[PDB]
Amino acid sequence: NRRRTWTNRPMYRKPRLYRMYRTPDVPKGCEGPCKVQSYEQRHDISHVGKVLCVSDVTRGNGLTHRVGKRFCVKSVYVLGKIWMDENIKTKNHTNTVMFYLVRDRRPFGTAMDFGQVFNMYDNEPSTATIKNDLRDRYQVLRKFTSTVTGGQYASKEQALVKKFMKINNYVVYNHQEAAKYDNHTENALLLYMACTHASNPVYATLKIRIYFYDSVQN
Amino acid sequence: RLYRMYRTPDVPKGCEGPCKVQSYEQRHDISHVGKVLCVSDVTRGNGLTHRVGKRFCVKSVYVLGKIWMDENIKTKNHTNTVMFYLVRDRRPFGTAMDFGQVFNMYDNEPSTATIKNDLRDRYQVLRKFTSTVTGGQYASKEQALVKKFMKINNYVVYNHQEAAKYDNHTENALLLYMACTHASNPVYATLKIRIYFYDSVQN
Amino acid sequence: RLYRMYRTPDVPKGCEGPCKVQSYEQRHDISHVGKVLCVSDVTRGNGLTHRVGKRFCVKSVYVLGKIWMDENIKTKNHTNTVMFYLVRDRRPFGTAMDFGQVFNMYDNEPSTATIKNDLRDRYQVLRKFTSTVTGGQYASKEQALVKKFMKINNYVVYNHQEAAKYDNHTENALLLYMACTHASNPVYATLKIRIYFYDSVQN
Amino acid sequence: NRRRTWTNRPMYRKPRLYRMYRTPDVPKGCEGPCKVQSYEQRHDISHVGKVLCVSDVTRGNGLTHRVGKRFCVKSVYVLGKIWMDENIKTKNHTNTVMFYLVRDRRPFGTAMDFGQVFNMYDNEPSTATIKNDLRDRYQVLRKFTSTVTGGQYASKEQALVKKFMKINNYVVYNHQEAAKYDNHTENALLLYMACTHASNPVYATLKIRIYFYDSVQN
DNA sequence: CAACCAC
DNA sequence: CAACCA
DNA sequence: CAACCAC
DNA sequence: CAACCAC
DNA sequence: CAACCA
DNA sequence: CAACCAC
Repeated sequence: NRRRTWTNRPMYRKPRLYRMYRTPDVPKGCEGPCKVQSYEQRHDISHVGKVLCVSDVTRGNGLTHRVGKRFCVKSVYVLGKIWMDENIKTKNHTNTVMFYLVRDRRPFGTAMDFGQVFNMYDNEPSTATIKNDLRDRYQVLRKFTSTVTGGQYASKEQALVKKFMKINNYVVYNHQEAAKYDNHTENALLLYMACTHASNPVYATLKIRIYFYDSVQN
Repeated sequence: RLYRMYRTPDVPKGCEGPCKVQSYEQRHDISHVGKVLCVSDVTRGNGLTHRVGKRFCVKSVYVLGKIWMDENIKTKNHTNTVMFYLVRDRRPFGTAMDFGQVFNMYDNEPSTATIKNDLRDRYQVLRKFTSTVTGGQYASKEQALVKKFMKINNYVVYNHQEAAKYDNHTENALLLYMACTHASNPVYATLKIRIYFYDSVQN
Repeated sequence: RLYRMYRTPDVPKGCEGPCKVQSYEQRHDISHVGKVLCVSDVTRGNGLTHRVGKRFCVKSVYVLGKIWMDENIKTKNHTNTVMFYLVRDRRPFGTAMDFGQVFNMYDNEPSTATIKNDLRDRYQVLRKFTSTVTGGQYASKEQALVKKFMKINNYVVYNHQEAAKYDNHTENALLLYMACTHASNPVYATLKIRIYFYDSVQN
Repeated sequence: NRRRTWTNRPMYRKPRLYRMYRTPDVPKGCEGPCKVQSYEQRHDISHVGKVLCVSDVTRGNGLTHRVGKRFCVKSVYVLGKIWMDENIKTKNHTNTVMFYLVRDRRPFGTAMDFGQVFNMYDNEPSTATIKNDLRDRYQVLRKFTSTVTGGQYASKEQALVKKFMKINNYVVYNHQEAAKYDNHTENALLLYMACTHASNPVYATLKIRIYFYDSVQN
């Protein structure tokens, strides 16, 4: 019944039920089924830092597709593992991976890059807050850490990241669809990752999942 | 006269009789690819720890035991976590599908595991829980205790046929899925998986 | 008067109109795990090489091209065969399932591949055909030609929706599954997969 | 419809339809759906030779289960690959794998073993026929070969075996079910494999599939 | 509380 | 509770 | 929630 | 025959 | 045709 | 079919 109605739907549009009615699940303005979108990747983290846009969703009929240019992201579910490489783990040290889920109210360009948005002493991600000028544009919705420790004879090779986070965030795109950061006219959810230890890196195998609904507004 | 049978508290709705247990005591050899076992496997019969009809409600699962490392593996310095998933298959068939072909994930990594985008209507994850164990030459955390009681009102329907097999389940079959986070070396899991069920008043 | 339309020979039953072609020209990078592509992917529209309704009959598939080895791989002495399977998925959904999770086989070996015991009702193998290529330092068989016409009366039903996507197919979707027999090194396959179809008289 | 009737069948017995009626597919005497049974294995072949029983099927309600002690094997489908190991393939030589699908009308014991049934000069599998005395007991239903050639600079590492073969063969078991060669009261289908080259071995990754129907007779 | 068993 | 699916 | 910024 | 196009 | 399934 | 043996 769940699956049938979506396949047997009228050509270009959602099933009638969705159009009609509203679950308590869906936020204000927006309608339709809770569409998912996933970013599965092994991110190689550094001291300088890494970025990715997690609102990157293309436009289309089906599921995992925005319909219009506007849509509301209701929640983000980051899950996976951060870990040390087999040659690095021998060396005795510790590193926390700093995750910052930020929003930029006025986005453009390809990517902002870490340390060109976060102000910090000696390029240190633990002392990181938004820059004086960009403070208006960028806001940190969530931040969360994850520790990993190397050692010759005894090591903590890996750490499991599992973090659900609800953030009712409305985003607006261009007319053209590419599922790219460049296309976002309104705010776009960015995940910024940074390794606390200066020299050696850490890996982060992550599924970043994002849950969203299509906007009726405008 | 005929009074209605006052079903006692702490039995599920549409179910009666004594609470019947069913145990699956085993040493599971856990891997990165992932192990499976069906925990709704219970035979039909007049004996105790058998179902009577085709319908019954599991009220609660009790997983208890130990995860541990072998004597040659424990010397090697690493960490690894066993990822328990108790999942419900709503509309099952055939052999129980392997951890790899139910859960989708990056590089066969169980920490990134969620139910496949295609067959998400079919399977649901009821409970998940981790358990970490650390190797080390001079200082190891050889073992880790598992003690996990979980109340789930799961009504399984069976095939007409009598057998304690997965093929028989018509709907809501219970699978326990296990997987080790570290790729190379394995882990043992000595586990008693106990299940507490009541037979349905219907049929 | 109204005479019935004498449908010409060499069009399928319940189908009429001109025979429309559809091509999928590509260099496929073949592996041991196995590659897939849907060959019933055709969009809805008034243009040529589009379907009109949701129903149409593929009458014939024409696979032609070349399997070949890279300049660094061809020096290494081995043999490897590409195993083409043209399979029908009767009742499809979602993303097209990977070669590994449709076909069951010993040690992921495509030569031992048959459709999984569970989902055997769903998938059928219409045609299979091999193509061997041999490496060698001094004397190699670098490449192998593929030329294979196959008449299959396959009636696909689509989703209401217009799109040339696999998700849309309601039934009888056509998948071409490819897999290399040798485990280590890969093979290229420059292929034109052409498909010859007629639109259904119904709807 | 196909799948539903088998799951919704009456408890201990086949669907009514099968009981009633007979397809042209099923052989004489026997009834019911065409039950399959598979033996997927990497067989390590030698000059002395290897054996396996391919009628090994256990007893039970479902598919891939015999019901009674009697059943008819209609066809065998051997498919897979024979191949040379990475260190062996360097050496220049040739070997054919000789497959013999034989039937022993009066089987017992664990396995007969190759060269204790086949008579041959200098233990050579190419000169192999059934022994003078056992000739009555054993019959070769099919034989088929497959060549593989080693070489330092140019080799034929592997060869694809694909062989369907129809052989309406009725077999009878003990009362007890173990899916073992020992249990066969009547004839059992045995596959005998042998490498033609004396010294080095060859591997054989094979799915041996067998198609059978349950007997109404006796 | 521990885990279908009791107080 | 797990993570849009019941 | 994170930290004077915004929803 | 080659592969929706023709003789 | 592929291999018990349409 | 394989090779005096059997179905």
